[PDB]
Amino acid sequence: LPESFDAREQWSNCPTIAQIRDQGSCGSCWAFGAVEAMSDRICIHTNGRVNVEVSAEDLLTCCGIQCGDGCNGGYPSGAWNFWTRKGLVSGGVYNSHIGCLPYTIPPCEHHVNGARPPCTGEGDTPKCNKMCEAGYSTSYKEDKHYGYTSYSVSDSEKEIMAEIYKNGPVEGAFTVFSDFLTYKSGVYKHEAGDVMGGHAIRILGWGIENGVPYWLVANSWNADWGDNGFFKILRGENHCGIESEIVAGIPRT
Amino acid sequence: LPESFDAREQWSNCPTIAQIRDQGSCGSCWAFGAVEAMSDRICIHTNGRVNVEVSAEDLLTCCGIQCGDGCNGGYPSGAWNFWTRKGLVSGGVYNSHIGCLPYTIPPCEHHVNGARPPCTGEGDTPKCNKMCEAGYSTSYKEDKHYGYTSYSVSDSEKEIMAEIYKNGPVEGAFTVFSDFLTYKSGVYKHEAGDVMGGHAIRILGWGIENGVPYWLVANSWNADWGDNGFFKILRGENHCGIESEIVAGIPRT
Repeated sequence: LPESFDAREQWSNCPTIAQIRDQGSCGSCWAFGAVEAMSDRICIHTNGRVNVEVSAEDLLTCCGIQCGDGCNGGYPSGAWNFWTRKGLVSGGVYNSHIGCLPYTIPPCEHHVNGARPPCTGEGDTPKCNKMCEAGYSTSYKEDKHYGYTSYSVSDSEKEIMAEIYKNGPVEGAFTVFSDFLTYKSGVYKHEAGDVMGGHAIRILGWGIENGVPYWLVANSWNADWGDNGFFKILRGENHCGIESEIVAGIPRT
Repeated sequence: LPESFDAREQWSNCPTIAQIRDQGSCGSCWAFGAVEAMSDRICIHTNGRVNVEVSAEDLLTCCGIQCGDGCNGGYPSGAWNFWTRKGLVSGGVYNSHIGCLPYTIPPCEHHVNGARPPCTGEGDTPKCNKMCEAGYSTSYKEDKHYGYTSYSVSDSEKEIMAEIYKNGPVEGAFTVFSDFLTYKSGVYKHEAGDVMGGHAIRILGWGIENGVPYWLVANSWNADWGDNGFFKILRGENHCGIESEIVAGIPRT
């Protein structure tokens, strides 16, 4: 395995890999890390042939109890199961009008200052509506993309790197302390700060910074939070549980 | 797989299986659900020839960063990793004077009106003394029991059932709402209450009670909580994430 590896470069023909979304005022990181990683892997596994943005909106709103409580939180491995059974329709970002169900919850500022309204944290979960927006070419049922398999990856550094390196970014989760909120650059090691619970992400690579090993991670807090929306978190120490809750899956291709 | 299965009935020569512990005023769920299931599995693996209580004190104090943060919470899969790498010693309950390092934190009342002192928030992780209790036959080192492998079990009802049936109890985890705390009997389905966090537990069976499928689970809040320290929780719909974070492991021979 390589000492450093970036999925964005390994499959540069696959643009979802490089994309930072914004979940909005809805705690649906669980839904975002999955559909981000599923998009990436539908592109990787058809070798470029198929490139969709999988709908964050379909997952979030139509999964139900097996996934969690929507905007209030949920479970990654419930998401990848849903994909495998009921599939996910396409849906681009808010107001993109791309795909069946683009996301209906607007961008907002996530522990940063900018032009977008502050995020407000409390946000209703949209009802499940099994219908593509007006204009879309196909019907909801037709637009479903399916998972062939889902699985957890064991807490093994070398096993996590081999899975990404072979098959694409993963969804993971980690415990979020308050000192993470203000990450700008470099490798995140939790030091000060209290605990704000566990949070799901997409892991898309690894590398070495000043000797400190790290994981290259996409947050779903828009591109103005952190390092253009990405963060590096310390690798090899189960640091804040980052090597504990890896889930992934192979598309029905 | 049978309609129902109890690890206690199946490996009745192994008494740790039926045993309930008390973690005291220390959020070390992660440690208990581990060392309970390893105890069972050492006993099951050896056909009962080896019957020890794996020390919750050793794992809690000596694991370090990879397991999380001691009495403030931690990660199950780091526990089982450490077990395969460093091993874990014998240690009975508080004042048991059984084994190398019994537990040094005393029993207390977890959300129930009994006679032990109420439990005193969370505590402070002890230091790691790599020395057994004065009076113990063997050295710390000579007292280590090693895991051969540790691994995550995927979010699959049938998979999780087959693992328990073939290898014995597993550690799991789930989100806790306020309405859990006053469980007495029957099958717990979350209907109301505030979140409190995900907490680690040991799963040791399943069955059906009045139409509803469940998991037989052991809490580490002593025997005056719940149904003799035990509870049942809805099975088959990833309820409070119960099927999402399953870890386990094989004892070294």
